[PDB]
Amino acid sequence: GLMQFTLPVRLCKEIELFHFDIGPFENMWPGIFVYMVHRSCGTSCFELEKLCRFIMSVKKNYRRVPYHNWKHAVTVAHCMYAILQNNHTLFTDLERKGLLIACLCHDLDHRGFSNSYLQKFDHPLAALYSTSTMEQHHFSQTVSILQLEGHNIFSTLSSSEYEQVLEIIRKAIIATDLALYFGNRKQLEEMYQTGSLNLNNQSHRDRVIGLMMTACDLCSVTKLWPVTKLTANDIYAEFWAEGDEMKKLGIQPIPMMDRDKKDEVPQGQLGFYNAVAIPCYTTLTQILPPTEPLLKACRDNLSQWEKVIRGEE
Ligand SMILES: Cn1ncc(C(=O)Nc2ccn3cc(-c4ccccc4)nc3n2)c1C(=O)N1CCC1
Ligand SMILES: [Mg+2]
Ligand SMILES: [Zn+2]
Repeated sequence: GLMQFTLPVRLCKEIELFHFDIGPFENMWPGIFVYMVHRSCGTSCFELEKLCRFIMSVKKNYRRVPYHNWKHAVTVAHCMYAILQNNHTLFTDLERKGLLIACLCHDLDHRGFSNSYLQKFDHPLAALYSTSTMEQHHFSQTVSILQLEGHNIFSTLSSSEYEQVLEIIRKAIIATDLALYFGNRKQLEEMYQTGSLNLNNQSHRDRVIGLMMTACDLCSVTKLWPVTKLTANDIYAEFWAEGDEMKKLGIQPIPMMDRDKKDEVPQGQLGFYNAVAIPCYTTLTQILPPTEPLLKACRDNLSQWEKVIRGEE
């Protein structure tokens, strides 16, 4: 009960900042997550025995893929932690509990392939879940882990609080489907500008939590340039593997996934920052002003990709 996690001084300070990198020491990541739950949620939110056993079962069910791995889960949970800490009074006790767990679980059992590859491969998951294929699977896997004996970190919630938290986690994980992001942000953009955005309207909170989930999911683009640049390698390593597997099905993949068109990566990243990342953190910054450092880091990194193209790096 009186057992805090404490981090070394450098981590204790940097962890509060949006651009924190969780480091290459895998065995520190669980403690970093528990640290973040204790400060964000309270030391009483979860039985430490059950949290520790939930965390390690979640770790076991991430695969050794170049990008959609246990490191990504913890990275995405830290971005959510930074947003929650910088927006203290905007979120219910239940939302803080649910969203850190949602981020940790949001890519459970990822195979390193897109929903489109599952559909063209004709994977059994594509027959079980026609849209948001992997994301419905990630929530499925989350519920399964929660139902393992001794792994139910929500056991001390009332029946209705339990149903609400699982509903927050389900919508949160589904929103990480980037196909749903475009319409979600357009709607949030209209609502913000016409002044109809109401955080007491549950349907409105849902859209805002969805944008937060997209923002955390993409948070690789908000780190310092050397972290962003080296993460890009992991991202493209998966894309090019998928491109190879498209060619094995007799389908020319999109250039993003074709390892023969590496040359075009700098222009492809430009399109992604302008079409997805900048709009995402701009709308987020309008709704939640203290998230501005994420938009600022994203712009710095846009400018770094512009420098790569101009041959300057
Ligand atoms: C992980 N994640 N999740 C979704 C996406 C995504 O769609 N990104 C893209 C989108 C469009 N592109 C096209 C080309 C491309 C490359 C070479 C040649 C021709 C075209 N490169 C692109 N990359 C990403 C991503 O890139 N990152 C960075 C942070 C998340
Ligand atoms: Mg995903
Ligand atoms: Zn993800």
